[PDB]
Amino acid sequence: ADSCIQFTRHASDVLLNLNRLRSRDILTDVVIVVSREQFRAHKTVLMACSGLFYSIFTDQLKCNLSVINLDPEINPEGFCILLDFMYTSRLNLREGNIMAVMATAMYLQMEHVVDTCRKFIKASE
Amino acid sequence: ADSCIQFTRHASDVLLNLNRLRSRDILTDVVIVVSREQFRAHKTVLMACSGLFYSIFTDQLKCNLSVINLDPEINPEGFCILLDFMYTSRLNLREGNIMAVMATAMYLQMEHVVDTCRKFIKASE
Amino acid sequence: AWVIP
Amino acid sequence: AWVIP
Ligand SMILES: CN1CCN(c2cc(=O)[nH]c3ccc(Nc4ccnc(Cl)c4C#N)cc23)CC1
Ligand SMILES: CN1CCN(c2cc(=O)[nH]c3ccc(Nc4ccnc(Cl)c4C#N)cc23)CC1
Ligand SMILES: [Cl-]
Ligand SMILES: [Cl-]
Ligand SMILES: [Cl-]
Ligand SMILES: [Cl-]
Repeated sequence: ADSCIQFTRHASDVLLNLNRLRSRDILTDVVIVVSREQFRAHKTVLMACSGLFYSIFTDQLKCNLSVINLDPEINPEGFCILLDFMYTSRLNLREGNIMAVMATAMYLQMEHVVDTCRKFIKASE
Repeated sequence: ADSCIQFTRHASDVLLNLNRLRSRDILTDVVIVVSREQFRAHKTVLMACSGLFYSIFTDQLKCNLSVINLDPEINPEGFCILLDFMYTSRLNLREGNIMAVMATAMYLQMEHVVDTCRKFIKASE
Repeated sequence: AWVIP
Repeated sequence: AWVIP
């Protein structure tokens, strides 16, 4: 209905609770492997944030996998920063990580992160 | 780090995608039964929105259940309105449903919904 | 919080 | 959108 009222903080409160579940390893259903590193997560959050994960977990075979191995060229710290951003809306973008963050965001298909990385690089030229 | 940047719309975009997955029945992992009615959902979203579901799915036995039956006194339309609110931040509160919505929100332990229901009732007195 | 969206 | 939170 068009007669709805809206709770402004609801979406951010939901994301805060999803991040608390992730931190406590509650109902995490996939391990993302990035070279030597493993990251536990919720497939629905990954799909909701990334075009690559959306494609992976809507596949009729890959939806059932409990482990996903990323391309060996993917930087684990870049992935970690992006996983934190997925669960918090906060991106720890720094001079020392921007190239890895941008390359990882391009691979994961996260257009808004790619956009801000491009803008921060262009400003330093 | 305290040097993070934040994407304002991220949390709402995540919730919109979780609702699209729910609508298409993608990776839904629980059926909530409310009398004759069945509602498919994601346990993590339910826990993130409701004190009752948070308690249920953190229980070492109940976390594994694929079906949860609610108390027979719970109104299915009241539950439907609250499930939509969980996935959208929008509450379809109307004169004809407010009593059922408030009672359901008290049972599910959704304090902000209970608060607005109380305020709307008090205004009509 | 609550608002008219 | 991006902001300083
Ligand atoms: C096809 N296409 C699609 C889109 N992509 C992307 C790109 C980016 O960038 N981001 C991003 C996020 C996120 C995503 N997610 C999604 C979407 C839609 N829908 C839904 Cl349901 C979902 C979920 N889950 C996605 C993406 C791509 C591909
Ligand atoms: C114990 N206690 C707790 C709280 N509760 C409630 C009440 C309301 O109201 N809401 C509500 C939401 C929501 C919830 N969720 C949560 C919380 C915290 N953390 C986490 Cl992790 C989670 C998840 N997932 C909850 C609640 C209650 C009980
Ligand atoms: Cl597997
Ligand atoms: Cl993004
Ligand atoms: Cl079961
Ligand atoms: Cl609430």
